[PDB]
Amino acid sequence: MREVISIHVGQGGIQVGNACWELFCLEHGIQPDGQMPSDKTGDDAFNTFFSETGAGKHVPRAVFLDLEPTVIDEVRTGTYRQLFHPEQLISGKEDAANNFARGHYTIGKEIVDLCLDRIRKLADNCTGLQGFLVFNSVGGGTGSGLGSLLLERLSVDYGKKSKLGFTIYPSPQVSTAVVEPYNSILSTHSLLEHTDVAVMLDNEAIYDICRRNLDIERPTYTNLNRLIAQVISSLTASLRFDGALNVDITEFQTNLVPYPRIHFMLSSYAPIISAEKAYHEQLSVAEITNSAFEPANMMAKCDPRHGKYMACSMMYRGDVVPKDVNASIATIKTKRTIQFVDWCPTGFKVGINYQPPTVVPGGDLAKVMRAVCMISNSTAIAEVFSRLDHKFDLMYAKRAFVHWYVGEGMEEGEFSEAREDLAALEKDYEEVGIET
Amino acid sequence: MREVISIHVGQGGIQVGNACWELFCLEHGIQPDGQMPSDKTIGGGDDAFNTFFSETGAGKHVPRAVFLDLEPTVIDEVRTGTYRQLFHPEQLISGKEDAANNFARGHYTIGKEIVDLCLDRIRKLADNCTGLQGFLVFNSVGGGTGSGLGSLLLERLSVDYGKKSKLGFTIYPSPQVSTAVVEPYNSILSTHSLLEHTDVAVMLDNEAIYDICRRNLDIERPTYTNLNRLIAQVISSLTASLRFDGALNVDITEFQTNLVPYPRIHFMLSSYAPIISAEKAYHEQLSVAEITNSAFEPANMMAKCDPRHGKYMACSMMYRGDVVPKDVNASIATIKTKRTIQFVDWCPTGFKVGINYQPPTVVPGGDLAKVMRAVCMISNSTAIAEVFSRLDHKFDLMYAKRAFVHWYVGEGMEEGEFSEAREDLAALEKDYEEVGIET
Amino acid sequence: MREIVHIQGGQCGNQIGAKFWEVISDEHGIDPTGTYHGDSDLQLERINVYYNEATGGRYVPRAILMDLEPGTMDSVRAGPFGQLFRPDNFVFGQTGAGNNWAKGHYTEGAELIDSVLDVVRKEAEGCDCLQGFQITHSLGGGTGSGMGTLLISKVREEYPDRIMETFSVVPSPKVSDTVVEPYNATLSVHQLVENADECMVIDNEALYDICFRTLKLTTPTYGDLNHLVSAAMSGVTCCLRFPGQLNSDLRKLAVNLIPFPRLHFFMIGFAPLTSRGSQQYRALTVPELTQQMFDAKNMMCAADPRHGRYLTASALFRGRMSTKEVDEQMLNVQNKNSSYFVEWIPNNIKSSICDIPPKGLKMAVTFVGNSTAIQEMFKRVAEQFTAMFRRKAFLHWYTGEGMDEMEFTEAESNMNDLVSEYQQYQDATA
Amino acid sequence: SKKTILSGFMKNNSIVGFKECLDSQLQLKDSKSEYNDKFQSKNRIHRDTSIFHIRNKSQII
Amino acid sequence: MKRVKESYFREHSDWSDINGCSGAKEFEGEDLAYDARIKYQKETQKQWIEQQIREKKMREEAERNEERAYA
Ligand SMILES: Nc1nc2c(ncn2[C@@H]2O[C@H](COP(=O)(O)OP(=O)(O)OP(=O)(O)O)[C@@H](O)[C@H]2O)c(=O)[nH]1
Ligand SMILES: Nc1nc2c(ncn2[C@@H]2O[C@H](COP(=O)(O)OP(=O)(O)OP(=O)(O)O)[C@@H](O)[C@H]2O)c(=O)[nH]1
Ligand SMILES: Nc1nc2c(ncn2[C@@H]2O[C@H](COP(=O)(O)OP(=O)(O)O)[C@@H](O)[C@H]2O)c(=O)[nH]1
Ligand SMILES: [Mg+2]
Ligand SMILES: [Mg+2]
Repeated sequence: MREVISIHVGQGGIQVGNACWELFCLEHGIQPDGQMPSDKTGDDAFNTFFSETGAGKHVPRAVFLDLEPTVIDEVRTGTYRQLFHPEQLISGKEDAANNFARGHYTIGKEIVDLCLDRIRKLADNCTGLQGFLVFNSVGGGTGSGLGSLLLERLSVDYGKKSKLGFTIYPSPQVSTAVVEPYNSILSTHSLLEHTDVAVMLDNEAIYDICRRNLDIERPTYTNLNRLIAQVISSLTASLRFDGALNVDITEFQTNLVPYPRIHFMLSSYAPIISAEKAYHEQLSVAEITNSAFEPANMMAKCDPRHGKYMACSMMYRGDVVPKDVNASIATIKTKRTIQFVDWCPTGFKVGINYQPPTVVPGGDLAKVMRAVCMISNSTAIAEVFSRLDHKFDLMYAKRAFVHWYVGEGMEEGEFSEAREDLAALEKDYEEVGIET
Repeated sequence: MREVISIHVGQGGIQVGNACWELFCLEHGIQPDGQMPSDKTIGGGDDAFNTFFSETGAGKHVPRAVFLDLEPTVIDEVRTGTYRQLFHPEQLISGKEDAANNFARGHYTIGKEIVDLCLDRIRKLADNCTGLQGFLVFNSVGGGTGSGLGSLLLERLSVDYGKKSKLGFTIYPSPQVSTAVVEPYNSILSTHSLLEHTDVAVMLDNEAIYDICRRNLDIERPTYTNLNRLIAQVISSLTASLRFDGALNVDITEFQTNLVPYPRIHFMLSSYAPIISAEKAYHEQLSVAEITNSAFEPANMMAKCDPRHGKYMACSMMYRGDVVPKDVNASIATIKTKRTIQFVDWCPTGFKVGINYQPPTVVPGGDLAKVMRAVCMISNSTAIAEVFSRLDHKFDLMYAKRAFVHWYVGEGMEEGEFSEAREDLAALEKDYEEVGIET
Repeated sequence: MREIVHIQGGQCGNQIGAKFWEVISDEHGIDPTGTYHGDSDLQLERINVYYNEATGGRYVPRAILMDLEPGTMDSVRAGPFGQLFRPDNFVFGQTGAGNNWAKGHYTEGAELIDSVLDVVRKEAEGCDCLQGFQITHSLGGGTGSGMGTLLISKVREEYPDRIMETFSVVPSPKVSDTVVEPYNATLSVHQLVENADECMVIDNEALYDICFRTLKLTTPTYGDLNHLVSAAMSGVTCCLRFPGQLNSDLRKLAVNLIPFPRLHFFMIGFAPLTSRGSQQYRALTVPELTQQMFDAKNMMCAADPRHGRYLTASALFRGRMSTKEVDEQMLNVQNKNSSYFVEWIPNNIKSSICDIPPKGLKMAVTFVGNSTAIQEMFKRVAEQFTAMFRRKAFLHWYTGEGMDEMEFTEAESNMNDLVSEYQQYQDATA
Repeated sequence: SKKTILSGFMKNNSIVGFKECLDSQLQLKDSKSEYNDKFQSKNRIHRDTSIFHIRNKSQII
Repeated sequence: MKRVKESYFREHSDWSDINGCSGAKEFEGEDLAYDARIKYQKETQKQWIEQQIREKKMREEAERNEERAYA
């Protein structure tokens, strides 16, 4: 009787939603047609993501938004065309073209109304709605603009309902565009006061992980989407599978965010080994939990060794045992290179689930009987904000590219308040990080 | 639940590692592919292999060793070797550029780009074990990369751990036999480094083992393979008691509890017996008395040193086979009766004996014969000052005209480090001098 | 006949109840269908203590199960012997607490309490002669720690003469599973001290320790922990259900165990426990039973009795035994350890005998001891609480629904006052 | 095929909660009435005085 | 949510199975199947290795073939 609604905006959002909905469908055994797996043969878990149509097939509780029609055309032409409802794949006519102002003030407002209508039409069906998940590439104009607009609109339409934002910030040195600092800063200014929980999904760290571990020297976006989908499944398995110690979506904002202004976390997943040597090591709980805390295994390009820890939430799925988990926690605490903040004596939240991780055909990971997903709030994440701040001021010193936003309905000053909000966030982080 | 961690650095280190690990493989019966043919063993329970290998749950056993190099030829050879399936795929760390026999290059320019990887792999290996006994390190001192990386790793491990025991099996250049032309410089620098960072050092120069294999094995064309086999046999005899049952077991902690009277003087020299070829093994008796007599001649020594020129501080003997404690004690009594060997006055008792029941194994394609008795020797004596004096003379001769120092100052290492190394080594010979004086 | 009703709440409380009802049902020989298949008279004369009779000759437990989420009861219904419980008794919320003591004690529990209060009032009124109520709950989880205490207050306001028990799972700082344990633990203890007639503490760290060292079994589990705790519950009330040499009711134990009204926190122990490999060696005798029972490591609390002085002790023996050895052994153990017994309360041990042993055993011992060694639990809990509270961490969740820092400060001060007063008698002398 | 077979004709003409009651409550024999419990007993000229006092606690109903 | 399994491998026991256990003499936490369990799962787990190995090599062939055609 518990449901979560998925929102996918931006090209990256669509390309990760496709991967995650392949995985959910494979987990629940649905065929691409949306029915039971043919006539070869109902635990009632699919209700967490799917809803029964009344006769046969299942319709997912997800919505796709875009302004450029392309990706919507390919998803409507592909093998899952019959799976999704024909009128939840919202497509626009002109893209914002990396312009945050275009997607926040000019053309997205004509589509946000249809989106809210569809969101209501999906929400009224649900009865025990846990909350919303949102996916958006932040370094894109239309993605950022629509993500913002939907966040503030939902915050007033629903109020206390929880929302989780899995955003992909640009890498420190590797980037595709040249104007993404502006829209990333504006989007952060938008989401800081509107998103309950935000998670880092930078691409550089995932590229490095794929290179070192999967031994894939020519990886593409599909592998990154598969890894992110694995993270999603490890996070949301607890609601739809039996476990010894269960954690709900509501059991995150009460355990991981010490103060309301501090709600940005970074993730890690383990084990991440190529099948060519995957099981030539025992993959015990101790070694997987050490690899999880390894600084080289961060999902975002940040080094936790430069700062302290406030919160760590870990979800184990598979063949873990509470005694082994506690024994590993003791070793992690005794280790000296990892230090916690003084006002947090115990900082670990632990969840246990029995459903083992899956392998997707054509995948790269090996299907293992044990896995762990870690999400931590630590002080070290100020460095990415600092470097983006320096990049932004380097641009804004000579007021370059500012006309492209001024001429799109938004006035001159909005950059100032975004910069001030970033400064205030840094103030808060480095004030919290100091010992009493 | 007792484990040791092995470090190999340098080309000589890798080549010694190959032999020692194939010897351990054959001793414990594991196959080169890593999958055990399975059996119920013959000594010290079925946990024996745990001393050197680690269980993956079932199947291949990962050796507890790490290989380091900067020139990828030897590492690629190992990776394409017969044990390609045995070693962990990414614990064999290899760089791109060699140090080219220059200590400065390996200690100040390209050492840091690989020391962090070595430390991380050491972390992952150390977290596996529970009762870590200690570390063993193998390196060539006359080579630039080996010397520099060994010094850096010892310095970093001394602060990473501290109290855990580290042993170092070093191979000095021979008094007249050498390959390079600048090896005295980096040898002096390496000893100046490792004097303050190594608990026990073992001298393993090459000319002496050449003489041994010439006189005993009747081989007129040996190669480094034979030398590595002898070194591996020495290591196995040293570490056998840790995993095989015996009347008097000796742990790694009972070496730095019986062999080093003071922290400064921790350089020892090791001998072995019996060392005989099969064809002439048909003659002798192979008794404990004669093998322990053979362990004492300087001609049998694997270090080019003469103990008759100085006093003995300490002695450690490791017997293995069917030795009898009463026979061992009788042998010690005869040795003490003998006059040509003199102990220092302040050490009335100077023998630490251990007994192990497992006889040594013979590798196919080897040169030694199958014997029912063997004894290993680790002695600390005052005669070791002569090698230090000889390297002092050679380094003085080469540095009198400041030759080759342009390079050593060119990679950022300062000019003066030679002087302090000279002072430290000079203090070392002086210390070894007043140690041996009678009250 | 002086019967008791059962109240259980939270996921932890439901899981303990699921095993305790199984143990009592098997001891009384009742199938999961509710039909008697026992062998002796004694299993049925006092069956009304725990079971109500329905038409068709079947028995139903008089327990009430509560939670703020339906999963836990919809799961226990699937367990063995899950058919016994009456569907009218189950009470559930559709939201859950999320480990928020404020949410489970002010907003959602306040509106949920009506139905469970109605059903408990009906159950209490139905039975002829009340004896008391017992509660099983965990202090680390928001729903249990809030709802159980609120219900304790409400039902104490209605039944002041009845006896009340709480089996409280106190969150240890070693095996820590959530980051908000100190807050709800302290706020639970503050309400518990005012209303609970008896409180009996169980620690998961102590359970793991005893299971690992005494049982020496490879893989423990929450099922094993519930097994131990269920045996502990059965031990205290065995003699209330079966005859014996000396009967001792819950009121009798309460009178003989608490010198002062504010000192009602106990540590307990069960004997004998032996490993599978060592079960064939030891000989079950009274000396063995008492020496294992007073062992420090056998205790189901991480507190070490030898760090403090016993205010008083009580032992309940099960099986056919003669009182001579019992009295002689208790005198001998009191004499040989004069340092650990406070001296102004002479003969500070109570003994009781029941002649019906647990099925499969001859002699068993359940021990309840009031000692001043428990102060270290509260000291460490308060230390963690003040360390995490000085910086006002994790606070707005509690303050966002009508709670203020004044209540937090009052709870901390009350807990510290309790600790100071409880250690005051440790150094008291005559 | 779990709830797809529903239709209006079958829905309304189906009693769900007031069909025959569950067993173990059927247990009264319809004809057996009062005046008939005892007045229809049989009656007999000489009664039987054998009365048993079992050493078991009487069940309470 | 639910807790239908006491531990992940073994389910709950039948009511017939729990005949005694009123006294704490049997716990079922003594397992008595630990070595057999490990040995059993590790073998099939190797099998997952080798199966993934065939998939890897097959896609490797399929990724040379097209460039072979392009030349
Ligand atoms: N991790 C990940 N990031 C992606 C992916 N595709 C695009 N991105 C990110 O998205 C950024 C640009 O935005 P897009 O997703 O291409 O398009 P958009 O978000 O709709 O915004 P517009 O380009 O203005 O239409 C790039 O800089 C990428 O970093 C993807 O498949 N995976
Ligand atoms: N006895 C013996 N000595 C060896 C062996 N291999 C290398 N050495 C010693 O190594 C010294 C030269 O260094 P190398 O091993 O060739 O290379 P390195 O130690 O890694 O240092 P670089 O030359 O800078 O690469 C020689 O003087 C040898 O004494 C071996 O197999 N047996
Ligand atoms: N003895 C016991 N303790 C448990 C069990 N389940 C959870 N716990 C402990 O209770 C704590 C969390 O309790 P929680 O689930 O929040 O209780 P709830 O809020 O009432 O549902 C954890 O630290 C566990 O150690 C159980 O089945 N038995
Ligand atoms: Mg785009
Ligand atoms: Mg080399």
